[PDB]
Amino acid sequence: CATKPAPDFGGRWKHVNHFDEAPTEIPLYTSYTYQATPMDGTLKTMLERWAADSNMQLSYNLPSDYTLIGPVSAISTTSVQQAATELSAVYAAQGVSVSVSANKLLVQPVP
Amino acid sequence: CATKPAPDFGGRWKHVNHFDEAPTEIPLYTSYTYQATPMDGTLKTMLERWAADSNMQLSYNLPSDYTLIGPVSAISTTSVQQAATELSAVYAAQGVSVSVSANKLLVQPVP
Amino acid sequence: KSGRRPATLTINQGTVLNVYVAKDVDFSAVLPK
Amino acid sequence: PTLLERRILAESGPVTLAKPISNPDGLLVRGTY
Amino acid sequence: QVVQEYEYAPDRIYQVRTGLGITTQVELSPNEKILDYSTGFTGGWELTRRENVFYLKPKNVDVDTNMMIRTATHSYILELKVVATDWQRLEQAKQAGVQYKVVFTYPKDTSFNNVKNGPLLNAKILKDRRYYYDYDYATRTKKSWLIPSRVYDDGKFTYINMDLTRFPTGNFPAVFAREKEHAEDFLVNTTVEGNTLIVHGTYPFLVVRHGDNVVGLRRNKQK
Amino acid sequence: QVVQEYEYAPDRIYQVRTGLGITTQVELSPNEKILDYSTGFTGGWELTRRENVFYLKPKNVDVDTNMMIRTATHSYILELKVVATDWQRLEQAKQAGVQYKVVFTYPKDTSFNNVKNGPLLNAKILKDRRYYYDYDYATRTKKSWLIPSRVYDDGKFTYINMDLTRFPTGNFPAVFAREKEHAEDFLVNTTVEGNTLIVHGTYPFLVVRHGDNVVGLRRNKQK
Amino acid sequence: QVVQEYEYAPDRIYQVRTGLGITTQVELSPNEKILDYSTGFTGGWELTRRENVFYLKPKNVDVDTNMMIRTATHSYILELKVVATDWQRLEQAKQAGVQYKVVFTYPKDTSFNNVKNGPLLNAKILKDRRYYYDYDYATRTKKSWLIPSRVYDDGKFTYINMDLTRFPTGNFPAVFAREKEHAEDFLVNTTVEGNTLIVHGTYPFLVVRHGDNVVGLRRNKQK
Amino acid sequence: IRCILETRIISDFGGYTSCIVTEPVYSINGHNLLLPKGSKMLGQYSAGEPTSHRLQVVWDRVTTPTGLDVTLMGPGIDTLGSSGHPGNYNAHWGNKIASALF
Repeated sequence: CATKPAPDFGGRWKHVNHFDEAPTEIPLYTSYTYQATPMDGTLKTMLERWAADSNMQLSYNLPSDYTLIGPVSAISTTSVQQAATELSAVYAAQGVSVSVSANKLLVQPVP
Repeated sequence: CATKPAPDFGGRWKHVNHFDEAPTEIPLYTSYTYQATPMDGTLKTMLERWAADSNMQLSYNLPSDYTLIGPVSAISTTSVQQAATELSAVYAAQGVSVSVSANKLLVQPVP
Repeated sequence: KSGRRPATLTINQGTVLNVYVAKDVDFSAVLPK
Repeated sequence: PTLLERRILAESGPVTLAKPISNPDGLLVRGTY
Repeated sequence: QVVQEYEYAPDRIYQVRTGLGITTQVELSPNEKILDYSTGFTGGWELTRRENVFYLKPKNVDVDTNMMIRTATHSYILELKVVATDWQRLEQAKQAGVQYKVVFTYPKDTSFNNVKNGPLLNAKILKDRRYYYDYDYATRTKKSWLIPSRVYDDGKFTYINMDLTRFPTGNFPAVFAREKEHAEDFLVNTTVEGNTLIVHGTYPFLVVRHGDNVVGLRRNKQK
Repeated sequence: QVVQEYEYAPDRIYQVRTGLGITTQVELSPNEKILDYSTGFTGGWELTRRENVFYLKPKNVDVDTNMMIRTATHSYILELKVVATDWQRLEQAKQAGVQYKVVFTYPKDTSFNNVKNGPLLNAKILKDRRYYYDYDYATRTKKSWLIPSRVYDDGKFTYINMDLTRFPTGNFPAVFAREKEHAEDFLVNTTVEGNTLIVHGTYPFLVVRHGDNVVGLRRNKQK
Repeated sequence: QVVQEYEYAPDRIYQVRTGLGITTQVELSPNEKILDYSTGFTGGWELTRRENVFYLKPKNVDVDTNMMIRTATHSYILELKVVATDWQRLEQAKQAGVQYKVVFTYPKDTSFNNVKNGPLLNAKILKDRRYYYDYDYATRTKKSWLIPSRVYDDGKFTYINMDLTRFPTGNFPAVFAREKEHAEDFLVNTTVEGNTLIVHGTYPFLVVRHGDNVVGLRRNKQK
Repeated sequence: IRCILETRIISDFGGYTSCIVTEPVYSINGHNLLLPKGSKMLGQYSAGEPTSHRLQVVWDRVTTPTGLDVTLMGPGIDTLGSSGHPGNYNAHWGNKIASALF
């Protein structure tokens, strides 16, 4: 009928201040990785935040907008040219070509 | 049903004011021992507090930072040159060379 | 005499409590500008 | 009178606050054991 | 210049510059009660108080004096001056250098300063924040209007987003949180921006309720 | 010079220098109640009191006198002067040598002085302090968010550090202490700096609780 | 020009221009209580207050001053002027630039502005709104006067229309709503325009009652 | 404000409590950190006969690690929002019987 006390510990007594054996290399100077979040829904809203997060201009010259699909979630590059190449390989069935004219992004149909 | 009193002592009656037989030598002039605490996590934060606790300058010239590993916890020297030698023997697999140019520490890759 | 003793209720020393604030507190004279 | 000579003449439940803590180097605060 | 702020430091001489037909108010802290005050040359200054504010005005051209206010824990030494007395147009007292209002700012102790980049809650995706897009959902009904559209977090706030379940206008839930899968849930602080429900803090489980129908939300474990 | 501190010694003549249109306050101790006071030449000094502070101002050019304050356990002999009387600008009374405020500092007895190097609690590792990095932990769950990252002490404070269990934002415990392993725990005084929980005093065991889950902390014995 | 609105910003100098035989009222917010106020050169301004409004009028030709109002959470610095004093015709004080009324508009905080095209409820069919014409009805009696003529919605309001059941003049129901087909119904907010009953919000089921006779309304599922 | 209790409350005489805050508490819209992670909330309760199996504490001061001293009015609630903190009721029938049986 008495009062149940607080919980009590118990175990192995591992030691806290433990050095490891693998020298994990923490980078100091991290660049910007062009990638595809699930938040930005369509292709236009993803390229509006690649141009904003890199100080470039977006010239979206398509009459309609496409949503993001499965194979878009594999682009992870610190280079804008290699990310625009991997993007245009995905949206090749709809005639979408994305290229960089050295200061801005161009979204035009394929010739 | 009565009241439980205070605890009472009991034992052997050893004597308090006891001289020993080993003349333990207490040092008077203690220098600074270069060693590796568990608190400073990475290699850069350990050398920022060796330079601060010895009035030297740190020139960390690596693009990335390494965490402290197991064999780092054996350096205990009152000499900066013998501690930078034992450190560079540990981080030889990653191309890290630490030396002292007589007034400052240099962290550069190995030639 | 033993009917004059009240009952107790204890709350142990680790239990996660929770506090409902019931009036507004203005921190604007503290936060850096 | 004038303009200068006239101005001489014609004129003759609880509260909830969040303040910074005061002198913490010598404070024995409410709640030490 | 016109409304001047001073920073409170102990035993500092604060200069208050007044004009002849102009009220100047000094405003102390609302926290402490004013014990007493005394100005030299009392018959040359018409000053009244309302619980922390002193409305000062001089009475003659040379009434320069001090005034000392002593509250429960602060002590002020004001240095009263008269700088505009001959003005006809009220812009001339501005240029002479009167002070309409005086307020005191109170810093915290410098031992806590030994212990900023925009707001902490920003519903957009920032350049320099780390996000975690790995969340699940579990519910009885297959296609419900209570299933969130997108759930993620920035390490400090969990951003539940529900702006694609468009049809029922009354579809907005109450979000709880839970430490295990079938433990007892507890309360979180939430702020909302449109259709995004933002939960203050990252949790292992979130529980989303709208009456008899409930949707759980597991954060998957970092592999 | 302007605000002057005096050190209280029994039967010392303290000089208070006033000006003609300037209040000077003397501030006694807040501890003791003022019994009585009497100044010579009463009709040349307008002085009022508010429970420990006397606001002094003269009335004519030659009103030099003494004033004696007698509290319950202290006795003051003030030597009132008039040093600035002809000033037109209030900076001229500063240079003449008036005193806006007078406060008394009260030392302790010199028999206790027969019985400093920075602060006692410093979370960094200092050059000249001895640290003890030998602590264990024991808990039921293998990988918990309640396990401390680093635990050490400087002989006077135990520095529990928890800044690598990054994920749960509500992970901050209540630290107790214990004299044996499975004895009954008691209370400690704690201060915190960021994610470091600092416990006032070194103990054989520390107990870390966050509800139903608990982590013990043994200090290992000095070999 | 004659009735002037100011936007409230903290520590701004608001100019109030008065005339010699003309009341000017300033109108503060009805929400907060006025603590205190003080104008310089009090004997040149006849001003009275009624709980948030100050009726100002000067008394002589050169009474230019400030006035400071301090409420519980706002602080106003008014800059009182005299601009018309010699007028015989009251149109001459209009052209001189007096202000009959002064009112303050209070914006919300700019952190909420980071979070318009006509009215939201428009019973006509607009060019740029999406409508959903797919609704059913179920009732016991075959030809009733309680069956709606046309039911549709614009995504935000459900427009029940009953203007072809012309005969019974007392045919106007009370509309409820329901989440399942035979669940328990609840309450909605309704506004009405003629014979159109407009329900605030889109629901899966609507229930239409006039006593003992009832008509259900299913919204069919989007294929 | 979620806090975890530090002083074991026993409803006999009515005294003073202290709980350590466990989760940081932000603004109304999250732009600022108001109460940091390790603050102490300070409260007090009153003696009474515990008819209901809950205790009623009025928490009325927080002292933050960043050097603040707030004086809010917060009644203590359950972890789901019910008014009053639940406890472990104990009518002492071990001592009431043994003093009058023997």
